[PDB]
Amino acid sequence: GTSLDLLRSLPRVSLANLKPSPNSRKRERRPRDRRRGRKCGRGHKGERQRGTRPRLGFEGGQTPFYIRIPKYGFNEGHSFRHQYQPLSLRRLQYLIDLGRVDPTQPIDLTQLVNGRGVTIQPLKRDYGVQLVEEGADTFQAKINIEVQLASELAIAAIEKNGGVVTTAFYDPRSLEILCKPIPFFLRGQPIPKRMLPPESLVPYYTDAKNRGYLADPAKFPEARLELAMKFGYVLPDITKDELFRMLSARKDPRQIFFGLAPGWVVNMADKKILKPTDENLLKYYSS
Amino acid sequence: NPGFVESVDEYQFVERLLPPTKIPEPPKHKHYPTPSGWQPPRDPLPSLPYFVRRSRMHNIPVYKEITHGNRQMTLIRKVEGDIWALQKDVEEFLSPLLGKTPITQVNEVTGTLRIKGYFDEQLKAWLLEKGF
Amino acid sequence: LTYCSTRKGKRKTVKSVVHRFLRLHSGLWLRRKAGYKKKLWKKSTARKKRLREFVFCSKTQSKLLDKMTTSFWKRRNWYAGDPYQMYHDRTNLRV
Amino acid sequence: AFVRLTLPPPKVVDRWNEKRALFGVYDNIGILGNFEKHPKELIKGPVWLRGWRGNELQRCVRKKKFVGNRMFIEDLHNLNKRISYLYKHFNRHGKYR
Amino acid sequence: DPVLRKCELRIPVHRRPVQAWVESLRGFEQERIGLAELHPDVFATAPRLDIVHQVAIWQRNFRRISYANTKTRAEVSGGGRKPWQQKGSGRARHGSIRSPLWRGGGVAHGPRGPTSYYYMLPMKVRALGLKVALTVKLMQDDLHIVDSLELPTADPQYLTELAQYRHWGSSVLLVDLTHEEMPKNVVAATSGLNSFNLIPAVGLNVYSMLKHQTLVLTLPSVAFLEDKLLWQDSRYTPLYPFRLPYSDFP
Ligand SMILES: [Mg+2]
Ligand SMILES: [Mg+2]
Ligand SMILES: [Mg+2]
Ligand SMILES: [Mg+2]
Ligand SMILES: [Mg+2]
Ligand SMILES: [Mg+2]
Repeated sequence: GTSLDLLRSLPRVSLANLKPSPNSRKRERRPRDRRRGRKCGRGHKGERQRGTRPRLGFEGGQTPFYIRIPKYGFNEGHSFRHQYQPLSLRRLQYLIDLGRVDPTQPIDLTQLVNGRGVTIQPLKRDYGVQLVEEGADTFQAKINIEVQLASELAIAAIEKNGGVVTTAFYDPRSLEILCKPIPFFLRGQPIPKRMLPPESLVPYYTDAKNRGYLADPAKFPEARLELAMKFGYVLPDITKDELFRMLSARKDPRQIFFGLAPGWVVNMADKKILKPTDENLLKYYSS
Repeated sequence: NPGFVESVDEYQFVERLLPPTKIPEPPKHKHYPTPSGWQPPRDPLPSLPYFVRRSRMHNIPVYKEITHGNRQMTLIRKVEGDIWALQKDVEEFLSPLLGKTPITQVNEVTGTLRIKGYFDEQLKAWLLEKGF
Repeated sequence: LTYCSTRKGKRKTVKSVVHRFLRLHSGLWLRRKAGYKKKLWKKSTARKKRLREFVFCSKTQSKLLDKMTTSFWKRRNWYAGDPYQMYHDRTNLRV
Repeated sequence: AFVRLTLPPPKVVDRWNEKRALFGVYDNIGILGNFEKHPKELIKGPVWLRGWRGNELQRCVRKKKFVGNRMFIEDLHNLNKRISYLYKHFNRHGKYR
Repeated sequence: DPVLRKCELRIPVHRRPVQAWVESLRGFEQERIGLAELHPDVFATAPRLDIVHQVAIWQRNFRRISYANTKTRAEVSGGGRKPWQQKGSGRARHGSIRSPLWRGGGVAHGPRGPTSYYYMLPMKVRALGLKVALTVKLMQDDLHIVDSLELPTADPQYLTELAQYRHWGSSVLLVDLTHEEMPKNVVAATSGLNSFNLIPAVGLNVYSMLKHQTLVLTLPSVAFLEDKLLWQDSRYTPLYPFRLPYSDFP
């Protein structure tokens, strides 16, 4: 624009002409002068001028406020409670529209992470993502998605458009590998197995109404229909759909990645995969 | 005999896992506005003196901000050309709603415009009409 | 408190605060009432009801409690089934 | 006060010697080099403060961790005494609580 | 045969490109041999001198380590005993001959040990500074795009006279694509010159551009610089260090 024309007229830019942005630096004040010297802002002789006032929270000898209030367990066990990041249907629809997630293929945590759709902190006790009903009315996509937790209304929205949603469990060690797979391959170790849910979480993941990954497949057809009746839509049949194979794809309950089995080694340097030939090893991984 | 057998066929799944470094360009849609609400810049470009560019995420750069805990403002950021012309248009567009001329700041060095009060939704719709 | 620790050079949390108060992400703090388990036989029915409640803290108490805890206790927590999910935010507040 | 009675000998500075001419080269090694090296790895100095900064108490404790076991007896005695003095100043004294 | 170059990357529709004369060094009069186009987003950014100030100061300060030191009253030799008793003497009260008040005593507030000044500016900010510096040289007519650095003779005098002939500055910075393949003739001529400096493309920095009056870029380096800087725009944040494998990044 016109600004660059000004440069042509003005003298050369050099190390003798530099200037900071105005107001970017304040002035630091030393106690030399009369305004800021003498008593130097500390007051008259006492404990505070000399520099030895009591600590924060001390009230002069009466029992302090933060210790006269009774103890109660608001934060008991906080470091052991499980955490799930929320993913709303507004956010999911937004991501598909801009092309940062590919709806043709199945969607799992790895694909969500790779598109910056979600940020996962395993060291802060994140165990995965839960689908949230907000934005359900305007969801107009057909997809295959796997999440750790789901809500009643969120499941309805996905399926009404002819899609599949399922709930799956990952352990702390597996979750770290899932989010950042490439650094694991650089280590040179075999892929580990996936542990089953703790005892308390077994009822949730073996229940059809939750779309669990360990529930009886025979009972799914009944559950899907009842949602259609309750929320007033017609249950579509996906077997007719051309993409039935994609929508039906599901991984083994002891598998982390779709096309890879426990016990394999990924040699990324020369694009090869190594498999063990020992019966004891094969039996261990397959169990 | 070695204990490992090497196969090259299954590496395709590993290739899927690789993450990208560049933001993908949005995909073409038959019907706009897109179900979320996103709408791409219109073609041909507007002929106004000032041009407003989009962010790396392909959104209109209008932001709500606060300071001191009680001062509410809205910001239009990536302006090229004559920033002063844009100020005149914003004052005319917003003046009837307020009942007074809005208070504004123009930053020529950073090419941004700052307005007192929250007017992000109206400005976003207003800019789309002009087709930036 | 410890402003600069020997081993890491960081501030330290006062753990007697963590055992007595709850912090909502907006900046509020919750507590109980002193004496809510003591000599209930000599307290009226209205007096006992007031004791059972959860109560908020003043501005000066909130300021002091913030200095005595580190940032880790001030983050966003996403607990499934949280019974305080609706109290972490403010609505219709002009201030 | 007393002042010089003669002018000091002149100082002549060569502004195009090798050190001055090539100052700054390779400060963009990462962005222009595909990020194989971080610019901090270009720094020369004490082992315990390469690519790191801290206050005096932090510097003293960091020095002990890196080379504390390879130090002379008397130097180590003084370092330990400095740490305890700085600990009591930064945790018990000052205007602001 | 004009040498015409086009930007490989996509120029924004609303921005017209900018151009400069291609030149050669084989002769004293081969000033113009071609015409070239330069991406507007690199060579036509806004003229921000505050950012140039920041990057220049970062370069100078992030390396600094000061070795100034002083002894406290604890580390000076001697000083253990109380000199005389509190009362009777009629002198001022004193407890050690090595306090700051005494001649030969310790220093109360002096420099302490080796100290570092390290800090890092955000990567996008440092990349932006390079674009602004390149823009400034072009708009002020201090940039000269060249096809190659080949020279007829290795005599240092020839290069100096050429700079006088074409109205160059007293100090010239010359950039070539890579260190290993730099032409033999150029290396011999520059090595004996204080003010004419030869560096590879990866060594370009804001500080050297300010120090040297005129910049000389070969065409292959222009494509090199354009690629790296424009990548910083339209990228994600890093999931992990960029040196690790990525789908589409070297
Ligand atoms: Mg000071
Ligand atoms: Mg988080
Ligand atoms: Mg002593
Ligand atoms: Mg003694
Ligand atoms: Mg004494
Ligand atoms: Mg001395």
